[PDB]
Amino acid sequence: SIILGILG
Repeated sequence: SIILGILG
């Protein structure tokens, strides 16, 4: 995830 910075 681009928003989270983790898990893609």
